[PDB]
Amino acid sequence: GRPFVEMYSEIPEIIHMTEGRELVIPCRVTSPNITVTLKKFPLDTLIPDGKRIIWDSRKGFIISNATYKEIGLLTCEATVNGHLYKTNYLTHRQ
Amino acid sequence: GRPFVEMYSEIPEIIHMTEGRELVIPCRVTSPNITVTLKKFPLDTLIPDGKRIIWDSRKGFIISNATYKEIGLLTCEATVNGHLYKTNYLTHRQ
Amino acid sequence: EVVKFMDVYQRSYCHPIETLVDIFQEYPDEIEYIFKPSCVPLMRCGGCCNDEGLECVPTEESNITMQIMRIKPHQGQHIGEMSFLQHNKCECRPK
Amino acid sequence: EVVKFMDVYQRSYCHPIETLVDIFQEYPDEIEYIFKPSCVPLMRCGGCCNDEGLECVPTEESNITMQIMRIKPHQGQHIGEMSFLQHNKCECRPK
Repeated sequence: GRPFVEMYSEIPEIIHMTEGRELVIPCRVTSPNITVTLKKFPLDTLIPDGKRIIWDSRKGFIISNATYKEIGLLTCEATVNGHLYKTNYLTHRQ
Repeated sequence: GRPFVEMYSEIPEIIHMTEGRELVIPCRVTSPNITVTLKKFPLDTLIPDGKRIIWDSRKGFIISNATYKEIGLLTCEATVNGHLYKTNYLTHRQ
Repeated sequence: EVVKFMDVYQRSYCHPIETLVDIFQEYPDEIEYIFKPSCVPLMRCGGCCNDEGLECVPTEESNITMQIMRIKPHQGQHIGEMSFLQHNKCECRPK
Repeated sequence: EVVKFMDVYQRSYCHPIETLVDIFQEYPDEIEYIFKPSCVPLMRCGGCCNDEGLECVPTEESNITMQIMRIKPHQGQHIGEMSFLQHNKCECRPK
């Protein structure tokens, strides 16, 4: 079954954020070993580096000091059992 | 052989005109029986009615009282021996 | 190594072309809302008439409804259905 | 048929879109000429950033040369080759 706790596939779910402050993409998964990818639309992949961007299967993605490059439609993807899932969020500054 | 006296395929030849006054599309042919068609970019076909629009294998098309629906890229087309030929004219109202 | 006049001409000539229109200008009344996206893709008349006396305008229209999100500050964010104006036929006419 | 939010959003988002640009704006120097066509089709950044602080701008450019007809008042008219600016990549940035 579904790897993501809350799944927003049609309408992204809003996420108010603040430039310079932390931002959290709520795509938490049902298990610690589920591999999740973070994509920015149009075309970009956010790479957790352990610092500015951090993964936490229980929270989601944690971006410290959210820049302009993160205001937008962000999508989390996880493939469980040959199946691809994705939840979308739309960050709205201010 | 070629039905056109003056052959303008690449660059349309200009034809200064005057709205309301007469306009003549100089696409004269080498025979009085050759059947020529006049079209206006991009969706139009000018039909000679014997009145406002008149055909004359020796002059070309004669439009009396040229409206705005004639300012543009006009083209004469004729098919001779399974071959379609065309000359383009560009009407420029000063 | 250059675009042929004819191409340049037929491609530029007045016709219905996809335009990205700002939702506000269309609905300059709901300024208490913030839309997402702030602009939408609509077919609109565009191109040149190549004669200053003429202007490219619509001769045939229709509406299109799109799912737009409105964010009323410090409050809900719901998906509303919006209708927009589209140009199906364009024509060069005297200004 | 309603256009789903996702489509509207992706389709409207800041990207290079074909725009029909008036030649005079590009060359506001040759006002002694009359061009044909008067406007040309160019790839330009367009669309929304959906954030008043951001603006959609080009992050990669290139030129394109086309055959434009210039008519000199009363004294003939020739086919000149004009170079125009095109936007290859657009990006939402802070104004």
